[PDB]
Amino acid sequence: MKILGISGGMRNGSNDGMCIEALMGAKEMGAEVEFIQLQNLHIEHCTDDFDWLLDKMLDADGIVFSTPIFEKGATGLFHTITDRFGPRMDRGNNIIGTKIAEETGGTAPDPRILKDKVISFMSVGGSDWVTRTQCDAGMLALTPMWKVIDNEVFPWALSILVEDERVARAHQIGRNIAEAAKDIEHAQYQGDAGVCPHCHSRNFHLQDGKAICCLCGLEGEIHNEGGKYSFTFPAEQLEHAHDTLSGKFIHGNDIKENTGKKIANMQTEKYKARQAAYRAFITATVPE
Ligand SMILES: Cc1cc2nc3c(=O)[nH]c(=O)nc-3n(C[C@H](O)[C@H](O)[C@H](O)COP(=O)(O)O)c2cc1C
Ligand SMILES: O=c1cc(-c2ccccc2)oc2cc(O)cc(O)c12
Repeated sequence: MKILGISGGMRNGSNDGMCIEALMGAKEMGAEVEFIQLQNLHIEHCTDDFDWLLDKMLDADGIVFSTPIFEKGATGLFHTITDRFGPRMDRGNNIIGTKIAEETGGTAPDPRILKDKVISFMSVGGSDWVTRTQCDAGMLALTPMWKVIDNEVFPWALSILVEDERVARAHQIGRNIAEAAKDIEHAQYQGDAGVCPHCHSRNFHLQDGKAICCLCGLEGEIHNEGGKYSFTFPAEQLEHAHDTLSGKFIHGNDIKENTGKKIANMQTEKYKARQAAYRAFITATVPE
């Protein structure tokens, strides 16, 4: 089993160390290990080394991703890798495209793209402003529905590489990812139960009569039993969650529908006159 470790920190920083630590836990379990340090990569924003990177990820059996915490979440670069995962890694779309190619004499997309895969995350911060990073990390897995084994947060971690019990946890995380990689079918989540009984998220967006899991999308209700919170939802919802084939198919179906309505609207005069007025009213300023 090949475990790929990826770090988004400074070269030779803590995130590198925690990720190599995990890689060592994986080798202890017999895995072959590799390491990518994202500062060596050129990756543009979602409007160039990205493909190479995705290639490396597709060939791994499990991945361990260690990211710094910036403004409570992952770095902008992690969000950019999440952005660029859409067009390439959505499991619903790649299932559709493989079916359609097979049945229309088209060429078979990358088999690899549809292989099951396990992934674990570590978020390393310098304080306790860390309340959005785990959800950030979950999003990356959600597009391709990789199985999250561990999704750990490390606050007050500027000097983490001399905190032995925490470097130990990182080692344990690499043990787990390698073990999960040995049997991806029967591998099971090893992290914190959280509140969402499905996502395991603790991030909810709250409006009157509707609490929504910020990760899996389930709409239900949050309950406070003497300061302990908990999340219920109608079973029917499970059809719609964003990390299920059912939920993705619907989601895409809605995209194709609304993208049709748009293309048509773009030919109306309402659309064309309004756009023409915008072009006339102002011009975008740019640097010299
Ligand atoms: C621009 C910026 C924003 C940051 N925001 C947070 C934050 O919101 N919460 C937190 O714990 N740490 C934050 N940090 C601290 C970084 O996570 C820390 O420098 C990083 O984990 C170091 O890892 P490395 O050694 O691999 O670079 C921030 C750091 C920078 C540079
Ligand atoms: O080492 C840090 C530097 C900065 C930081 C970022 C931009 C400008 C000046 C300092 O912010 C932090 C925020 C945190 O919650 C935890 C940290 O360890 C840091």
